[PDB]
Amino acid sequence: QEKMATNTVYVFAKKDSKYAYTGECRSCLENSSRPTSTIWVSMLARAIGQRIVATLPYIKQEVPIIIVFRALGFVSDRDILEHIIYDFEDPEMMEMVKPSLDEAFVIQEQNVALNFIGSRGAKPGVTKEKRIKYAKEVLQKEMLPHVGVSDFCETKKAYFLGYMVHRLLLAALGRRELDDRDHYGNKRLDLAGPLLAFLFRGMFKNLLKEVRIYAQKFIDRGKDFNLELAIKTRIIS
Amino acid sequence: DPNLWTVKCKIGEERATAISLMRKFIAYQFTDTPLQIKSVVAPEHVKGYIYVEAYKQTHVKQAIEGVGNLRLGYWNQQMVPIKEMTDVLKVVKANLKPKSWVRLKRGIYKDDIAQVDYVEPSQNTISLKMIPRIDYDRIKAPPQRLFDAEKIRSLGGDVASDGDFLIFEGNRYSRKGFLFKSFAMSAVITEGVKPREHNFQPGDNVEVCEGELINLQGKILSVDGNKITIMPKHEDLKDMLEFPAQELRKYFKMGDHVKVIAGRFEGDTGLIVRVEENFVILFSDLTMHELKVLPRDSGVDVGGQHEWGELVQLDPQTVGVIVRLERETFQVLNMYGKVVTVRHQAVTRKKDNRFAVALDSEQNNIHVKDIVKVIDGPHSGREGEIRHLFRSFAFLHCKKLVENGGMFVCKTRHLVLANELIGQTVRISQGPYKGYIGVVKDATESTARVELHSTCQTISVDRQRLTTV
Amino acid sequence: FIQMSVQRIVEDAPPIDLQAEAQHASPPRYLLKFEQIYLSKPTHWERDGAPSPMMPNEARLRNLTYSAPLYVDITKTVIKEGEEQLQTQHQKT
Amino acid sequence: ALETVPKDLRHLRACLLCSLVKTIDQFEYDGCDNCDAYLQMKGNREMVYDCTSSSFDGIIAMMSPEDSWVSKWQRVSNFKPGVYAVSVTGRLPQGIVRELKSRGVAYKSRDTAIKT
Amino acid sequence: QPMIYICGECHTENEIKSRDPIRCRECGYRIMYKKRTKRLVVFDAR
Ligand SMILES: [Zn+2]
Repeated sequence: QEKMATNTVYVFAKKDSKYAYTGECRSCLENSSRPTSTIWVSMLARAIGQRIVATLPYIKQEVPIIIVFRALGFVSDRDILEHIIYDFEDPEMMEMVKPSLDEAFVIQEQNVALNFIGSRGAKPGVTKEKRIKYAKEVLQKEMLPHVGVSDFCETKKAYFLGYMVHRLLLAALGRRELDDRDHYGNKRLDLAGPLLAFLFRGMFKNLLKEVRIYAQKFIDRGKDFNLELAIKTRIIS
Repeated sequence: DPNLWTVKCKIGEERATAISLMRKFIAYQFTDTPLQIKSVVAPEHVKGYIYVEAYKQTHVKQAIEGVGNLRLGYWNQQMVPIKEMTDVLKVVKANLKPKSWVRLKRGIYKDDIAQVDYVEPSQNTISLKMIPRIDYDRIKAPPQRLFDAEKIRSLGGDVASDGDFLIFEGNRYSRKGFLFKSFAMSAVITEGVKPREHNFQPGDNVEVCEGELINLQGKILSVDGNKITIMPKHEDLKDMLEFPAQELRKYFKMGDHVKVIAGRFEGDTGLIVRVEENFVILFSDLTMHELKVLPRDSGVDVGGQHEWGELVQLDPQTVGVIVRLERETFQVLNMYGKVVTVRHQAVTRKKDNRFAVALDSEQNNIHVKDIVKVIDGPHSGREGEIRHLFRSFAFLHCKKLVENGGMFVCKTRHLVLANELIGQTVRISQGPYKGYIGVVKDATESTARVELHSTCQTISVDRQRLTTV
Repeated sequence: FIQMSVQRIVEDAPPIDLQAEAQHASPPRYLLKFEQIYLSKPTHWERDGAPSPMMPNEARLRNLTYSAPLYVDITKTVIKEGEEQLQTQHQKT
Repeated sequence: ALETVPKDLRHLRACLLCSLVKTIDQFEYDGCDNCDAYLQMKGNREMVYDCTSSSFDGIIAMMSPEDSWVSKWQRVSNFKPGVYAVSVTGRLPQGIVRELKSRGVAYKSRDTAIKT
Repeated sequence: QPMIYICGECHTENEIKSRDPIRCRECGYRIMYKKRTKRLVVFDAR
């Protein structure tokens, strides 16, 4: 079974949409239980014009990228621009990056950006400190799993996301060209190995979530339990 | 005041949920994690979910944490509305006579007509007078028949005689050939047996029996179960009124067609000639034999010994069925198909064998109550219900037959309940296909089709050309 | 797949720790962690004879499933009270 | 306390006076947890069979009757927390009711059912 | 009546009656082939 390659940045340009260019990188850890968490970094198609948004998994609305960086932990602006435009002597990049910068000059610290993301989340927290934790969890695990999920991977995620934005800007300026969807370099083949892995992982999780139920049903009364009876050998086979 | 919140629970385990929440409340009532809820309700008849009394939904969620039985109500809670909270704790909680007749709902005695020998004052059961359907523990490692106490004493088993009274086979009580055993009132059918209620249908003419509206007659527009709110359109009245069922009766001027809805006669039709106080008399369409029935809807001769449709012995050899009642005589349809007139005392009442079995024209077993078609003899083409069987004779009833009150008699054998070469390895010994081995599929007087073993083809040859193996 | 991916899938699953219904009167748990998957060659017979390897042609003829049983060894470690830890390991589960 | 709470589902009986639902073991061993001083069914099984009910509808785990509208509708706010019955079928004999009224306790029925 | 069968493994003609488990009296092998029939077969050489 063919599929689009994972952990790679693709800059596309769909014809009829509110935004002209869009950069996606569907991401997967080394065969983790989480599915392909696809993140799009997009640019609007025309005031000021050409703002850059990044629709995020488990987020209902698009979020401007600078707010994403401030939520990720970069208070300043020079530091954020150091992760997107790698050479400051190129003013053409700045002229297109400032329309997105001036969109978000009302967020200046990490927590307000976390609140902004949490308000747009699928599960909006009722208090501020709940949205903070929800958006922090989303940034920690949902966004860009392949670059790392650990205590401190903010710098690496910021570097990769700034690279994604830089890739989008390169396609917008025409310095590079749009990636081809039918290019079988961008495709991957799911053979017996990967397919059986994907399906066995789900069935194994289902087996565990019934061993757990049997264990609960015996430990609520607290007498004892038997793992031999707990294991349901039928499900996997 | 706090409010009630629905929490979904495990089915059949709602009382135990309230007990576990009360133990959890008392176990943590002095600790730093208190249950801030006020009460827990698990009703007697509400199955599937319980109620939590609290000022907040968050108090309910933090109180039901750790309870697995409520885990399908853990994420979201639904509040019982304010006007409906008293509906939570709100609790809610003729037709049968002595010597009347009912039908038992279960058993081998299911659907059998049974007389109510005794009504128990505690209203739990009724003693029922039946005729047993037993093999006397001989066949067991059936039609109704009179209880032979000598036979059950001969066969033995669970038997205890006390004169005519006898206890047998699971405390089955019998006396003088009949059964007298208590069965539950919930286990019997009390109405419609005919060995309160209301039945009104749009289109019927009804009369008002009482009220200032008395003696209005009109036709039914609509119907409800009790207060019918029968909406009659009365003669000369364009308005619709409302009447409860109890205020109405089914009226009918003489000359209209009527149907008998329930009774001994039910299914029969006729024109009502005369209407009496509550009495209504009519002539059937099948036969002109008279009928007298109640307005909502006897059958026994003067003297009470006999009744229409009963089997009688005319002389030592001849049986018949009574088909007309006269003041001194009966008209009896004899087993030969002739109708004779006899004085009431000149015939004897014959014990009917409700469990009789016979063979029809196709050797099917036929029984009383069976529907049969007549395929030979005088009544060929008719259809009827078997009412009685005797030797080679069957007395049948068909309501469409007006003659003899629907009764007629047929012989049981006039009733019905409503090659060699094939597969033989042959060898064509003559002709163009000579020497081929095949199997005969079809065969006639003249030719035969042969499935050839060699080719993919079945061909037909003469039988004079074939030679078997 | 059957060499390393099944191993990594069976090992990266988090252990499950499970408590009672938060109290009994006015609750300890266990871990039950398992690893080191084992896989054997296809076998065929059940309670009628000593189990024997499945020929693929026999599977085709008898409409069997030419499958192989996989085994794990589990280590359930349980703490209740008094700070005494006992772990029981069940091989070839 | 936990002594009021029934131990199992078998032979649950509601009181005739305050609709307290306990098992027959707890009525035999503890009496009534609210008004045994007015009834004295502890130390007597026949007093329990005369003063408790075999037919009840609905249970209420009354945890805080001081702030419960259900305790206002069921008139059990001045009592102790415990397991209560909504509808109780049964009645005390006239000797017990007259003896309670001589001690100033008029017997209000807990049969709050809508009988047809 | 006899309905002699053939073991798939050891090729042993072994008697089996109706309504018996498919078993070979040696080698425990559980796949049986029936026999060649006795009735006449006539094949054209075409
Ligand atoms: Zn009491």
